[PDB]
Amino acid sequence: GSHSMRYFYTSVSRPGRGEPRFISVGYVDDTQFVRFDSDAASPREEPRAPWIEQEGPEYWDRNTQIYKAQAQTDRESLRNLRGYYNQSEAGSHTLQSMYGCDVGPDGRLLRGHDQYAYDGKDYIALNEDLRSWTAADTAAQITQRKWEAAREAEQRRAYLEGECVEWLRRYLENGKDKLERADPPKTHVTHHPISDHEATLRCWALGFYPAEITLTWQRDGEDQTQDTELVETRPAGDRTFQKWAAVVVPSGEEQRYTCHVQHEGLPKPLTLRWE
Amino acid sequence: MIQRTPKIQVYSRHPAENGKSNFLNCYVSGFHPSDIEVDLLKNGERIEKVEHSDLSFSKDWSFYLLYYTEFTPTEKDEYACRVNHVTLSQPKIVKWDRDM
Amino acid sequence: RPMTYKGAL
Repeated sequence: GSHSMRYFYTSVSRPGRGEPRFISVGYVDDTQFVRFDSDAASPREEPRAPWIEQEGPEYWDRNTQIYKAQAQTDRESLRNLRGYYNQSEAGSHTLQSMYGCDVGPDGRLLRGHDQYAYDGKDYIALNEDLRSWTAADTAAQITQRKWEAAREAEQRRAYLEGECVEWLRRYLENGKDKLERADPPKTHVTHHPISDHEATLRCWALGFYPAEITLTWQRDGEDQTQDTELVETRPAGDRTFQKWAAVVVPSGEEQRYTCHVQHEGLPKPLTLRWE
Repeated sequence: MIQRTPKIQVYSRHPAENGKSNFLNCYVSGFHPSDIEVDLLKNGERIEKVEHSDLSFSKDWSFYLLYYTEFTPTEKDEYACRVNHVTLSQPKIVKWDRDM
Repeated sequence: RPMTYKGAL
């Protein structure tokens, strides 16, 4: 029922190899729908989802200029950040940015986001009130002071509470056949002996959307969290996702183990056993 | 400067069936910085014209990429993924297992 | 659509 829109900015400096590269990707939930790359032959916002292609040329032209302007701003930020941390001009650095809004089933704003990271570490983030900032270090305190003086947060809030939610609701409507459809996981359990006294039970979950899912193994009704090998949820390449959990069991005790699957597409949690 | 080594998974889009067309995937994630090189291997040799997703990242700011190509799995043909990163002194090779 | 006029850090 809940939905989200996210934009992910990535700027990477490359001393001796040109000016910093700027790339942006836009997501509705777990579905990417737009992209932009400053290293492309002709930098422009490009559609990555069928339901966004219906937007006119004025849509793509306007956003392209926004990305180009943001790219230039990021380069200014990167230069400032080096000075904040007393870094030389020889090292490469990364500025990441992610912002967006979360809405409920009625389309009302639940939560807004606007945060930054420098070289993989959190730098500054707009608080949940969308009025104040949280700085990670004394360098980010400089940014905080500058943005507090310019009342930067007010502009962020106006977008997150207005433009962000309104366009998200529009996107959800235009692609409701996909964005508002939850695909349940296709599940099965495999069995492979590693010896004559032990065997591996692997519980599979395939072809599900969205990516959010819970896979657990239980022995005699007790969670086997520590003894469960759980791989990261992975994309299949067809919008859907994959995941599995495995447990090493003594030979002959396979029926004492049960796999539990929870997903939005499932009305009730599933319980699986081997064969 | 703190760096994060990439997590590597090699797998197929659909359950592997010998003789049937499929997609070979190599999903790299949890790495930082974003500079990374990924090869898809068929019997030790690199597969040409492999496509990849647009660079994005998770909530923990760690990047992730999906490399993919069309392939028809057989009994003898071996497939693998070769990944190089600044955190890796040597290229890491992960072999494709049908049940992983 | 993305937000514009975002200030530099």
